Amino acid sequence: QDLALSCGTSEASADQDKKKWEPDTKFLKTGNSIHATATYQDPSLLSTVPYMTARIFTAPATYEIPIKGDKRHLLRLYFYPSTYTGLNISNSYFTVEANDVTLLSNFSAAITCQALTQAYLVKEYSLAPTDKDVLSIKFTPSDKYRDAFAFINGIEVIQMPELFDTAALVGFTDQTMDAKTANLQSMFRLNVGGQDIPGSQDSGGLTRTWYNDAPYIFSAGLGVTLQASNNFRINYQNMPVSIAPADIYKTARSQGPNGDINLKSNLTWMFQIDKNFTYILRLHFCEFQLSKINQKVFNIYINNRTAQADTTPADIIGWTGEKGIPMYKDYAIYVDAGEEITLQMTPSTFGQPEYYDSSLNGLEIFKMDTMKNLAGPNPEP
Amino acid sequence: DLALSCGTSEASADQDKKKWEPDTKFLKTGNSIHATATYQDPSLLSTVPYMTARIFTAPATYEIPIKGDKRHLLRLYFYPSTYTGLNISNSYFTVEANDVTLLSNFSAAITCQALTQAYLVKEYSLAPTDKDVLSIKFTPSDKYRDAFAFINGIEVIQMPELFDTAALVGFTDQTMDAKTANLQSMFRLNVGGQDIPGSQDSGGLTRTWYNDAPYIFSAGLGVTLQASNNFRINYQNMPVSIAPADIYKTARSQGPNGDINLKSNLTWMFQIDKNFTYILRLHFCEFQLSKINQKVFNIYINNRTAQADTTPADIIGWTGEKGIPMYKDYAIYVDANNGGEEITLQMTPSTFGQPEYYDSSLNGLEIFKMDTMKNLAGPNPEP
Ligand SMILES: *[C@@H]1O[C@H](CO)[C@@H](O[C@@H]2O[C@H](CO)[C@@H](O)[C@H](O)[C@H]2NC(C)=O)[C@H](O)[C@H]1NC(C)=O
Ligand SMILES: *[C@@H]1O[C@H](CO)[C@@H](O[C@@H]2O[C@H](CO)[C@@H](O)[C@H](O)[C@H]2NC(C)=O)[C@H](O)[C@H]1NC(C)=O
Ligand SMILES: *[C@@H]1O[C@H](CO)[C@@H](O)[C@H](O)[C@H]1NC(C)=O
Ligand SMILES: *[C@@H]1O[C@H](CO)[C@@H](O)[C@H](O)[C@H]1NC(C)=O
Ligand SMILES: *[C@@H]1O[C@H](CO)[C@@H](O)[C@H](O)[C@H]1NC(C)=O
Ligand SMILES: *[C@@H]1O[C@H](CO)[C@@H](O)[C@H](O)[C@H]1NC(C)=O
Ligand SMILES: *[C@@H]1O[C@H](CO)[C@@H](O)[C@H](O)[C@H]1NC(C)=O
Repeated sequence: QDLALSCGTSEASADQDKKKWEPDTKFLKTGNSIHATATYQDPSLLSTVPYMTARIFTAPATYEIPIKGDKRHLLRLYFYPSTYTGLNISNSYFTVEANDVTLLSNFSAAITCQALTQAYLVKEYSLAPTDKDVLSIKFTPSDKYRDAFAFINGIEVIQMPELFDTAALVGFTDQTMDAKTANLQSMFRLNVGGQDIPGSQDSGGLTRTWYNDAPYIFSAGLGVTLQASNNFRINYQNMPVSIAPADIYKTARSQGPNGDINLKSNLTWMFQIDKNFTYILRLHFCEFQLSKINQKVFNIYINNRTAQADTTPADIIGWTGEKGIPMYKDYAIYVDAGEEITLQMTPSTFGQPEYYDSSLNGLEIFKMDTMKNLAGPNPEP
Repeated sequence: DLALSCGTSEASADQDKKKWEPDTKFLKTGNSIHATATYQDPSLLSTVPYMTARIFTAPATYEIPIKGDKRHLLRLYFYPSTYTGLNISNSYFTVEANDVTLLSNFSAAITCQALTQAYLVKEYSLAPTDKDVLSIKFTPSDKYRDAFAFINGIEVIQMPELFDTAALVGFTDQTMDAKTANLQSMFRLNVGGQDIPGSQDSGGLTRTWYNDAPYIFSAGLGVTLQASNNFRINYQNMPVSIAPADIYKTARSQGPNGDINLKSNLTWMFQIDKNFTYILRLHFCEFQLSKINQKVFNIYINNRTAQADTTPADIIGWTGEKGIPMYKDYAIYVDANNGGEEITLQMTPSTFGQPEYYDSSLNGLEIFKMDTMKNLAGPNPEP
């Protein structure tokens, strides 16, 4: 049932990553709308597909997408804020609903793009099984602003495995958060210590993009990036390959070879998020240089609270049992009053490890829905 | 989509601008052997992927990340030549792909010798298995101690669900479902037209469509037809992945003499594997006539009825307009009392409804083997 719809097109198209797109026409169910073309092509666009073409809604409109009601789905909304049909994009405020889940509300693509110094947006969601064979995507211009309108450049609907289970609540002992039936928004997805991974190289056929993590490091010093040897094989064992592609686990960011400096600092990532949501941090690990337990043992903190410390710090081989075996660990945190998530790691002195270091291979951050809502406020410029 | 040239360590490209990459990072099992052939047959269209092979002396498995809900095209390339320190005629092995048996006791040397070709490409369409890994397992025969397995190239390509139902030959108004079937591509023909390389195939599937003349059994090659310059094939709602436009721009017909056409069947014959159900996909497009009841013809498969009597074939009658392409699927179980090892396709004009012409035509032809008990493996041919 997978779809890649470029809205506002009339023939097939393909982007710079060879992904094939088709017109959205046969899936638009209610309302009126016209095709529109952007008046300015930003040089930061990796492709004109699907960004340069849009469908404009000056009144509510609904898509109906056939899906398997028993399955989880990825939903991607592509937005390219430009001048369409002579309208000022600053008047665009609208709501997007996927069945009973609110994804966006008073959403301003123009404001959101300006705050991120970015010409385009991709909003990605993982929707729990609906038990309905139709996914209704409804666009509603705001009733609070006069001249408000909605727009969309591309829509992707991708069936995906149930890759979410439970997550350990940070700072609490033996408290878990269940995400098995949660609706999630992908906030960030990083190949830590490695290059961007395009969707064409993603596993599971999910065409996820994994970005390099360097822009999110806020500690002084970016550590030391590592790469597995030539033809090193990642031994997934019973972990589904859909969790993350092999190239995620073939690279990592570490603190470095000097244990004394490592003991005096935290490797620190920071991320801007929306307040009043619980977030899941999925940390991907794979040891490809060391071989034994108690060689590399490190503490991990999330928002200044403990996620592996004290007498149970992180040790990849301790968790996996053998070098080359990949793994992930899910942690949960409720964020209220700030609006950023900080991830920190530093060596542990517990148990006298051979080295004083820390490492991480990949990172994903998901927002969990609260009463069927994932929509946050627009950022400040 | 993946094109693995087995036994290589660097990326390569063939004669049709297809890029290939080494297979090593997808191989799960160790202690394989890689070898380069010591003789390059001049009939090879390219040294890629044929001239390099991987050899297995024990069961070996490739693990290829896939999307579980997708149907996939799977191609296996074999070049039974001389490799240093190996006897290729000793090779008998099994190939399975996610619980589907593709080959068993397979001898690439014997198969190549019977076909009088130096290389082999086996192509399969694998139904969704709802797993994110395609496990391709090569098992040397446990009947022969010195038997080993080998492979030169592997292709895995996502493909749409291009198969639905098929009309059962010889029975009226009875259908066969192939939506979830595993298929082997047996023949793929551009009827009346030139070879179409994979680079010119539709839907990114890089299928090759071959001219059909070698398979004509009837006395007389009929008359080939070609559409006018820039003739527009109007697919409408038929997916373009079904077949490229040039398939529908050529056809083979019986000819302009309706009196002679009524006295004979235009006949193709194909060698296949006994004890299997086969689907014949007949591709049609009328690019000369414009009205219903102008060309009306009977079609027979294995001397049995597939559109005859009061429901014969009429392209415009099916399509409604010239220039629109289409296909019809017919299914037949071939055993000892149904042709043995052969499929025969026959067409002749119909006398029902008094058509304006007495002719028949066909634009393309694909033959697929359906799996039985998750098995597609047949015996080796006879020298
Ligand atoms: C719709 O979104 C706009 C933009 O975020 C909101 O307007 C801003 O409100 C914040 C906080 O009240 C101010 O700091 C900004 O200066 C405002 N910007 C603009 C351009 O107005 C607005 O409140 C939202 N409307 C609703 C109904 O939620
Ligand atoms: C494996 O395949 C070989 C090759 O087809 C089989 O050997 C042939 O068997 C046929 C039928 O009896 C004979 O006519 C040929 O002379 C044989 N050729 C050779 C080279 O032996 C063999 O029987 C198959 N083995 C199994 C276990 O199925
Ligand atoms: C765009 O809309 C905003 C709405 O606040 C307005 O201030 C601005 O003048 C508009 N720009 C143009 C070019 O009309
Ligand atoms: C965030 O939570 C505070 C505390 O209850 C509440 O006052 C505020 O309205 C919330 N903001 C949003 C956007 O939900
Ligand atoms: C690491 O971060 C935690 C939480 O922010 C802090 O308590 C600790 O002192 C830091 N450790 C080092 C070595 O900076
Ligand atoms: C074909 O089917 C018949 C009938 O069951 C069986 O006896 C025979 O062994 C089969 N032959 C082959 C080559 O599969
Ligand atoms: C055409 O083929 C059918 C099926 O084999 C046969 O019954 C018929 O006699 C043939 N017609 C001619 C004219 O040979």
